[PDB]
Amino acid sequence: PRVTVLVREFEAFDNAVPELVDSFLQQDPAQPVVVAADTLPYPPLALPRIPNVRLALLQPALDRPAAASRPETYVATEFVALVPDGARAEAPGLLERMVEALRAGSARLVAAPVATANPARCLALNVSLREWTARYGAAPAAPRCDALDGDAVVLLRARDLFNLSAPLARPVGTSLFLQTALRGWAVQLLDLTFAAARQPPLATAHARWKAEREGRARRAALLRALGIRLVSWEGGRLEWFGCNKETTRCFGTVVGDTPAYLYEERWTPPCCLRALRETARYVVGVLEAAGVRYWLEGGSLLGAARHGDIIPWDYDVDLGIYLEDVGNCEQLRGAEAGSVVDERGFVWEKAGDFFRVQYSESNHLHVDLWPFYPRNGVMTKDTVEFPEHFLQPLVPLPFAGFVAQAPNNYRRFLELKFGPGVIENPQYPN
Amino acid sequence: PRVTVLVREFEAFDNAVPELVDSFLQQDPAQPVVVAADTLPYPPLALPRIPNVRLALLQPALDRPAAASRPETYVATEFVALVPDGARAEAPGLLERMVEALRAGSARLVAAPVATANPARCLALNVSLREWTARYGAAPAAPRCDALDGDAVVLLRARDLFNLSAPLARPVGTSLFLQTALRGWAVQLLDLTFAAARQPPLATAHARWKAEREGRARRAALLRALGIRLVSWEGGRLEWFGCNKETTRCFGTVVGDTPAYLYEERWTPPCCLRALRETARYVVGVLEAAGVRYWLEGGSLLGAARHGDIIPWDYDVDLGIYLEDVGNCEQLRGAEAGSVVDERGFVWEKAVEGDFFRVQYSESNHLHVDLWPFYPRNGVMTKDTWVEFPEHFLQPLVPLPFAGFVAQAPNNYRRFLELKFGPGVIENPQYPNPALLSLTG
Amino acid sequence: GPRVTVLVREFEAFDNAVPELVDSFLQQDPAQPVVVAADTLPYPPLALPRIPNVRLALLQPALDRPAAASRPETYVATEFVALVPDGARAEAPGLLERMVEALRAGSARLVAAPVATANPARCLALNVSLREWTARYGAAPAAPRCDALDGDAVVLLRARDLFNLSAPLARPVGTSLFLQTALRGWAVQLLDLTFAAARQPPLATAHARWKAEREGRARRAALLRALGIRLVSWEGGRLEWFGCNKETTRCFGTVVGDTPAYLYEERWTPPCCLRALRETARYVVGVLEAAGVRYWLEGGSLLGAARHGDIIPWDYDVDLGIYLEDVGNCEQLRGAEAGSVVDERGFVWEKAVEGDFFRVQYSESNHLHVDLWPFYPRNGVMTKDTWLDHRQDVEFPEHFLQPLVPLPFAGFVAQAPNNYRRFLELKFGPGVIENPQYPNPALLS
Amino acid sequence: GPRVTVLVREFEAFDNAVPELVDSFLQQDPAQPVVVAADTLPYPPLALPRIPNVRLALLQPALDRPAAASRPETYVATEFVALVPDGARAEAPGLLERMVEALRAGSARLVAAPVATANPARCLALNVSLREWTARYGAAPAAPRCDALDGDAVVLLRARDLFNLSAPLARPVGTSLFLQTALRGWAVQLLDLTFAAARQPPLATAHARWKAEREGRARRAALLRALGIRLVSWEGGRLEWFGCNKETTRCFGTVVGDTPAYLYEERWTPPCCLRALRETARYVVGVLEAAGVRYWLEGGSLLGAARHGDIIPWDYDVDLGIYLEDVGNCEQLRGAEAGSVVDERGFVWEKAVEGDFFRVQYSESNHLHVDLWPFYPRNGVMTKDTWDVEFPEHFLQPLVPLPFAGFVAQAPNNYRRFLELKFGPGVIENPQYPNPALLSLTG
Ligand SMILES: *[C@@H]1O[C@H](CO)[C@@H](O)[C@H](O)[C@H]1NC(C)=O
Ligand SMILES: *[C@@H]1O[C@H](CO)[C@@H](O)[C@H](O)[C@H]1NC(C)=O
Ligand SMILES: *[C@@H]1O[C@H](CO)[C@@H](O)[C@H](O)[C@H]1NC(C)=O
Ligand SMILES: *[C@@H]1O[C@H](CO)[C@@H](O)[C@H](O)[C@H]1NC(C)=O
Ligand SMILES: *[C@@H]1O[C@H](CO)[C@@H](O)[C@H](O)[C@H]1NC(C)=O
Ligand SMILES: *[C@@H]1O[C@H](CO)[C@@H](O)[C@H](O)[C@H]1NC(C)=O
Ligand SMILES: [Mg+2]
Ligand SMILES: [Mg+2]
Ligand SMILES: [Mg+2]
Ligand SMILES: [Mg+2]
Ligand SMILES: [Mg+2]
Ligand SMILES: [Mg+2]
Ligand SMILES: [Zn+2]
Ligand SMILES: [Zn+2]
Ligand SMILES: [Zn+2]
Ligand SMILES: [Zn+2]
Repeated sequence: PRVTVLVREFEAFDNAVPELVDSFLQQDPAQPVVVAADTLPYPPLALPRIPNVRLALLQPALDRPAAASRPETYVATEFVALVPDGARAEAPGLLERMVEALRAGSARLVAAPVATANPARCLALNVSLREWTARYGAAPAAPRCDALDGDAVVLLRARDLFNLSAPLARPVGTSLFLQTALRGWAVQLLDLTFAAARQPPLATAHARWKAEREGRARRAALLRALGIRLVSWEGGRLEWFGCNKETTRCFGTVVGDTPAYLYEERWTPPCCLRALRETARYVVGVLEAAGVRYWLEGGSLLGAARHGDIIPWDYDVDLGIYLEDVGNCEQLRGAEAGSVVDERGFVWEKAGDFFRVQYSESNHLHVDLWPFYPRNGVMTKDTVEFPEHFLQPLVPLPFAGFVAQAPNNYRRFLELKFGPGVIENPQYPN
Repeated sequence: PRVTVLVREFEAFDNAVPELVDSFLQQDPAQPVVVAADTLPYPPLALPRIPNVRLALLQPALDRPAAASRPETYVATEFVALVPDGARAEAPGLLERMVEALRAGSARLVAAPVATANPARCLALNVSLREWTARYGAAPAAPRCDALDGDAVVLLRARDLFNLSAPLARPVGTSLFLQTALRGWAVQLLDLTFAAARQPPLATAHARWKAEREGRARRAALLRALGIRLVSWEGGRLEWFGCNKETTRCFGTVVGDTPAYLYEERWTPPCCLRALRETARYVVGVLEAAGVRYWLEGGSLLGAARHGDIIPWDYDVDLGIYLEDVGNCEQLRGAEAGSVVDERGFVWEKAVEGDFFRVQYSESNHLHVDLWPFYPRNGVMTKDTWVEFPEHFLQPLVPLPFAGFVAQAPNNYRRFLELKFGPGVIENPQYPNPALLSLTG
Repeated sequence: GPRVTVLVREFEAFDNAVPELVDSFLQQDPAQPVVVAADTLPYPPLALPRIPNVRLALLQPALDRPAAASRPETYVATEFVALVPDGARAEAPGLLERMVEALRAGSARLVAAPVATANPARCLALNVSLREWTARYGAAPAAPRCDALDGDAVVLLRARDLFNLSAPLARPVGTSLFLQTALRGWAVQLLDLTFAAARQPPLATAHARWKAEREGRARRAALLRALGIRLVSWEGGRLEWFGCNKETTRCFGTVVGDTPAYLYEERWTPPCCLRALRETARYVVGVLEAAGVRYWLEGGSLLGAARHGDIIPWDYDVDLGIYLEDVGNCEQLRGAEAGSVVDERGFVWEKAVEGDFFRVQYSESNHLHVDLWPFYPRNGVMTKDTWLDHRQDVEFPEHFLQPLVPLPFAGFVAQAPNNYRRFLELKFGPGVIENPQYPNPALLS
Repeated sequence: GPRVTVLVREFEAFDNAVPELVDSFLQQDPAQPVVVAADTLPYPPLALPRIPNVRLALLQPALDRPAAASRPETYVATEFVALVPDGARAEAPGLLERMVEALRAGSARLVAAPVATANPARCLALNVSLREWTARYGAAPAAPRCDALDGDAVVLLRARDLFNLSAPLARPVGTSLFLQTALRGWAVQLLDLTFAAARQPPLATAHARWKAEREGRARRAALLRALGIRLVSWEGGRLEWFGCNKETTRCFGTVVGDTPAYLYEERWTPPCCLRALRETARYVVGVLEAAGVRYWLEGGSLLGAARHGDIIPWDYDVDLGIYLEDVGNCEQLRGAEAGSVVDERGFVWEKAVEGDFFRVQYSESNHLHVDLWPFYPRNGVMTKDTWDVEFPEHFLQPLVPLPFAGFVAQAPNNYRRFLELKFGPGVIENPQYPNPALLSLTG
């Protein structure tokens, strides 16, 4: 029952890694221990310079072979125990007990909380790469759970850990369970408890603030690298890691009306959909304030009728307007002369049948406004047409978080523009 | 089929990779081709959907195994030919011709220029990790080279390429030869030319500007990641990638009188030495203009007498001054009352601890020159906080080159240094010892 | 499931196939843990792959290394370890796994697979007797279950078992390992699995093999001497000696307190010392008989003869009584009164300094000796003028020498007093024949 | 409970006072832990008290013992160990307790108390240089704080410190312990405490001392060779050598791949090898000057002369250039063209296998060598028709004196230039000592 202790989560400026290692060596002087780091930690860890204690540096180096940064190269045992900074080994044979529980149980990961101020708690975790979203909540089948929040020693087989794509990506507490829950693996939170370091790290408030700031930065870089734009929680809390008003939109310029995310087998990033909803809400409010007649058109109306929201793989919003009302709103009249950035940061342009309103100068998620005019009972443009009675009157229809205006009998409207059964038969990307 | 074509250097928004792949498949439909990218290139490359053509996405992903991001997974031949975008296979049998050249010669790499506007040139290259420097120059033994500049097809054994730490780090033209030259590997530039693409990529000024801005940023991030702080060409045209007046110094706060770079088995970063030289030159200029008697002290005098410069693993500069001259310098007068940032950004501070003066390069970069005031008492210069020495060593002072300018030293500075440090200290440098530092701490 | 560390100990720095050995295992598993152990840093350089799963363990002391750096167990983190000799290669995949599976399913603590060299391993029996400084090898009665192996094999066992041995990696391992495992009652199961030989084997020339076998023979002799194995025997009767001879010093040096140093080490007289004592006793008896000197077995030599016709197994000399008036009959004896004498066969004869007796040493360098004690009859009682402070040195009736009787001793027939049971009990006490004890029980019994 | 274990390692089996030593400590505290350590069972018997707190530790492999039995840590259950030499005696009670209090309150990893023998312990300075294979001793400038002790002392330190060393009990302990502790930067504090001498001291006769010193000198010589200490010096002088010489082979033997064995050991050239190189260079230069052969420092020899007036400390040979027209002046050189020549002082002169140069070896057995490279002017440029880059002739018109290896040698004029033509700009100012990590990557 040989188990390698692997230490990955610690701060170079303030840690208790020397105590952690010394505590395990007191139980077994030949205990295999691997401390992993991206760069050489300074101030020096001053680990014992003995063969069974090794420092694994995970970044590329001009003077090292490929194997030097591959962590499975440092681990020869069957099992590996991820130990966070702040833990120490007090009683003996706790790793042995964790191995017995693993072999006895049915979960590929077992875990023992560390008696810190934040001991690990069970969590449910639901990962959707298609929607760039990870959803956390309370674990129904605790102590069997999908993920952990807080400090714990996690033990699993080395073949399972090191076949993951990013086994030691920081923060491990986020990166590991995103990967294991995606594979359908479970973590069993055992009744065992590891003691806290007798001289804990981050004792001052300034040190904790510094470490929390670095940790938030690593977590944001981790999720952006792995394609999680949104972390949502049971209870409603949202964590965003995508585009915003001051950034580019996530996918950039589209070619052949097929954005980049479709080729990646994903749908629209949720940050982009959120920006489209807020631009739709804003533009609708401006048009209504100015007394401009608008209705939902195209895929926006289709999504409204289907689920009251933007079709989750679409990337813009379409609205029809009465051409004779264009002069009622200041932004459209200005858009005739040139680009208009109003006081809320939205960009109105004509560019030349329709109008386009972009979320901001940097974020080019947009709503298109298509003017129509009644020639003799039929609404028509100049660069397909439909009868005007579909607009007399307009009906309230929920869309993107607010009540929009839609053509009356819009299911019939949508089936003239798209064909029979379009609401019930979404054209899923493949 | 013994060679796998590997394409790493291209841009997603403007490339000729489809023509490249097609040109090799026209010569052999079974030719193994691998296009490597960090993320899925957009717009779609639309490569042929055949077994011998594979798109390798090297970034880790939540739904992929570890092997998916390791490039050797995608190659099953003995050799790899790194082909840059803009090349095209025209004459058949060029890859087999490069293989026979490789086996018959003594170079680990062989290369063939691509007939673009920037065809590959033979270069010399020495990599010094201790000095954080990559020194380029004209190749003395061309067409045997240490590195190439320009477009070339580079062929080498897959075993050699994928044994490197960063085999496909971008730009390849930079990272590959930094790694192979450090290992003492040569590349032989053959008398073989690959044709250019018939529709070349980046054919407009705007497209090239986008590509060069992105390639410049990738090169800067690569050299910082790999610890190359200075790149030179024939000892000149310096390119810096380290600290400066507006940043922190490279190694930050020193613990246990041992800076971080010693634990990394290197010497002082050259950007840090450059800033130390500039600060010593500036402080000396100020002290001389104000009429302050100074002399090189400690390891600065030792370095000056040894080779006329800072000891390349030291991280500060020491000067002795006459205490009765302190009042002549505005900055030193101001330093007694508090921290002073002078008109050129240097920070002058009075050490309340050891009673010396410290001049820092800038408010953010704490590379410093220390000033040690001495006063005579019965012919011996002495201090009040802590070795004292006879004053006759200062009567008179002598000129001594140091750090690119002529500094002042005690007369008989060899005897002076020997009394301070011991006999033979000038001829026996205390070279850094990683093995010993690993044992002592 | 099973993690196994390959450990390489048996190779020569001047000529080896260790690079091919390690690379062959790395081709089956790139992360395969491999430990090469050496006493000093091999030059020319081994040039192993400088990857973290391949490590070199130097078993020398060094001023800049902790104690753990030379203890090989700190390099092995796996449950199992496989000793692999130079000249072997990993060809078939998963052989270490099959060896682990056979270990767990069997009852032996060691399992082994031969290597397809010109000398593949063979099953051997072995009992070790430290007290008699002897290791006895024979044919395996219950093959494929053995006490030892002869030849090249991969040997797999638990790290906890290997590194709790006193000298796990002492060279040659093929000798050292099984001396330690057989003494502990452990068995090695010889499996029907075969490792391939290296494609470019080491020691390809006759001259390279010649300097390798001489270096190995030097290491084996040093090993057995360090571990106290004086004699190795094989079925068929072949003997290898590693102790005394005519041309060296005796094994144990000067004796204080009647108790030689090996008895405190809980061992008996080394078998080489006993052999020399028998040869010297046989020779001296022939000289005295040819010279017409009446002699009889005395002291511990007579007691050992009466018990089992041989030297007492912990005794260290041989004692004979002779008639004083016969001394002039022997040329060596007459010369000994004038000084030290080295005779026709290299034996050294001297008149001692202590107490009026003669001593015959095996050689000038080897001081195993026969002591000749001259007696003369006063009036029916044998006596002498100077006495040693032993309870065994007394007068005795001359009728015990009239006549002398034959008695086997040390491989030949010797002359003994008649009624030697009563003779021995008079000088040693009742029941001495039936109650063996060490020379002086007050210090060691 | 006791906190110190007395450990005895330095004694002779044939003549010791270890029984008196043990008894004296047991008289102060009958439970006092005592360990006597030895490579083999001491004979004659020590006859130590048969009590659980007195144990004989045998540091030898044995067929019938576990690995723990030969590890001294196994025998010590206390925090501290007191290494006590033979000839010491415990009289004043509680001396071990004072040493513990002294160690805890001070800043030295070791503390020590002299034994009142004829050779009390003295405070010494000690610099250990593994790269130079040298142990340099001297007077201790900051006594009572020392790097090493010479003489008899009880030395106390933590068990975990002592047994963490590679060779904690290697003999002589007086040498091996401080070589290990001084290299680590540990200090020993010589306390103002004195242990008494044994009432019946060991080795009381001149003959017994002579045998003990002979065995101890043999142990020291084997210890220093095993640990890679080739040179011991006192105050820079009184040299004591433990390496190669005129009668032996050179330390590193045959060089493969132009990378001598000491580089892989992460050390520089052994000082015995450097000493023989300086002697051979001085001899050869003396021969060539007396015979009228014009020579000059070449290659790395000239570089070492210009940098610090000596051989570069990681080089292993010496290179000189000569005028080919002058080779007939020297008898040794003229005989070297016919074959190998062993001159009157044991030096071996040979003409190169291939390469057309001369080689002078220190002796028939020691192959440390000086190479002579003959050039000849071809219209103002020096050239050898065999290939040492060709250079113009005016650098030898004239030659200049340059200190090298303890004597004055000839160098090309403007040798700073000369070196930069052959090695590159700034070569004198930029020495790069061996990089073992780069060697581990390069091969
Ligand atoms: C043992 O010595 C090594 C130095 O070689 C050091 O790293 C380690 O911490 C030491 N251990 C103890 C317990 O002193
Ligand atoms: C994950 O999916 C299940 C259905 O498979 C759903 O019931 C559950 O609520 C999801 N988890 C979270 C945290 O939303
Ligand atoms: C992945 O799993 C396989 C099978 O369990 C194993 O052979 C391989 O070593 C693993 N990869 C690692 C540990 O990197
Ligand atoms: C990879 O490079 C290392 C040098 O760090 C070398 O030791 C090793 O042999 C190389 N492996 C291969 C397969 O070339
Ligand atoms: C000796 O065996 C024990 C178990 O019996 C084990 O815990 C220990 O690690 C072993 N020692 C060595 C040096 O392998
Ligand atoms: C030891 O080294 C120091 C500093 O290098 C030096 O001052 C001292 O003289 C040296 N002592 C000896 C005995 O060599
Ligand atoms: Mg702390
Ligand atoms: Mg659109
Ligand atoms: Mg300083
Ligand atoms: Mg007898
Ligand atoms: Mg006797
Ligand atoms: Mg040479
Ligand atoms: Zn977005
Ligand atoms: Zn810098
Ligand atoms: Zn013997
Ligand atoms: Zn030498």
